[PDB]
Amino acid sequence: TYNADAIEVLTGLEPVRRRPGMYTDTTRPNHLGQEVIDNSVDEALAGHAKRVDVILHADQSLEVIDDGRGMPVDIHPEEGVPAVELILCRLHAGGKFSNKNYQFSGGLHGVGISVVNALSKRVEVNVRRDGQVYNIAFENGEKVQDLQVVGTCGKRNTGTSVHFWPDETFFDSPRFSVSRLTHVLKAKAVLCPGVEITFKDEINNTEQRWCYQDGLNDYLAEAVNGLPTLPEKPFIGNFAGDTEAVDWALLWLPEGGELLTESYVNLIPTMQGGTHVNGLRQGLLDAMREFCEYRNILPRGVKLSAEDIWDRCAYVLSVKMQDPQFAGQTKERLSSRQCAAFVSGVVKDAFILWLNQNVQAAELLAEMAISSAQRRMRAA
Ligand SMILES: Nc1ncnc2c1ncn2[C@@H]1O[C@H](COP(=O)(O)OP(=O)(O)NP(=O)(O)O)[C@@H](O)[C@H]1O
Ligand SMILES: [Mg+2]
Repeated sequence: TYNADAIEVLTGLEPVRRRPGMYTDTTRPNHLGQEVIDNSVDEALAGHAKRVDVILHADQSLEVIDDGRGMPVDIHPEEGVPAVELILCRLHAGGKFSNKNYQFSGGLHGVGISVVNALSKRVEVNVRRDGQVYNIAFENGEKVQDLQVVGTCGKRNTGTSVHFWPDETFFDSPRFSVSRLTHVLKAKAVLCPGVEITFKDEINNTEQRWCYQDGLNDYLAEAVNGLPTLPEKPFIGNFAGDTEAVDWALLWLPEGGELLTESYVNLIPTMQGGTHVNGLRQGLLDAMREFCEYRNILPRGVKLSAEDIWDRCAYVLSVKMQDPQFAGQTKERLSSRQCAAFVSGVVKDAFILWLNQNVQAAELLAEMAISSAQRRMRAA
């Protein structure tokens, strides 16, 4: 039979435990770690947290500590439960559905930490607020320890600590990728100037710390250091408005070499790019086309295409949006339609102006793009 009883209604964290693939990267637990790290970074971005400490424990569990405002522990006026339980056990429950708690945040779904909870054998949360320390714990997504006061601390000492033990049953490998972890963490320090980021690995017995006042430029430069580039130092630019901002560092490696191509939205690494990256690409192409067309150095029958200025472009792109739109909980791609035009406009304007005031380096770049077009033409 196929009647009403055939329809099942999953509630709480059950959908995450039943369909893990839709909520996280099941390759390894690193992404679970990023959900937690992102939440701490959002506090730093809002200017509340000054540091985020991450610890990979010998038992392969992960602990993330921040000195932000701390997760709210008071009773929710409508749900009648401490905000903390709500945040940990309910999907689509969070403080980033508006811009009242954070102006620019990587979080927006009200799902992250609850996914960490659903896929962990155990989760311990500690909050420091009002000169008091609170504790609450879960196992397999279910609360096993009610919110309780575990002591006193300085009134000015506030923050959140999350320690979780991933359930190996949901991942290809239960081991945390160390290189991925440090790559993600260093980037946070680069993208949020002044915030101190630390990573203590107790499996391999190491400890690192990252804190950069400048950031972008050196990050790209060092990544390509020792490789011929054009121009000699990265082309950088930025624009900041109330609801949006864009920052970048880029250059080309025409003679070959490993390219660095990273894009971010509210410090969330968008590994699959998206509309913001499309904008950067289009802007660079529009400006180069203008330079070539005006200087009349474009051979008859030769038309530049995106590939001609993108193929060997190494770049780091960091965008801020009051209300981004990602294609999935993993946030690998930004699908926010208007961000393409936004980035494109800023980049084209900055690049054409830079080109016009750096004629020598510009002509070399132009030659690089044109020869690429002819190479591509002869190929077809
Ligand atoms: N370390 C923290 N400090 C202060 N508040 C926090 C912290 N972690 C979580 N919260 C809050 O709890 C809410 C729910 O977290 P979460 O379920 O991860 O949703 P999210 O922030 O929208 N992220 P995401 O689902 O990945 O887009 C957040 O929106 C914050 O209001
Ligand atoms: Mg939630």
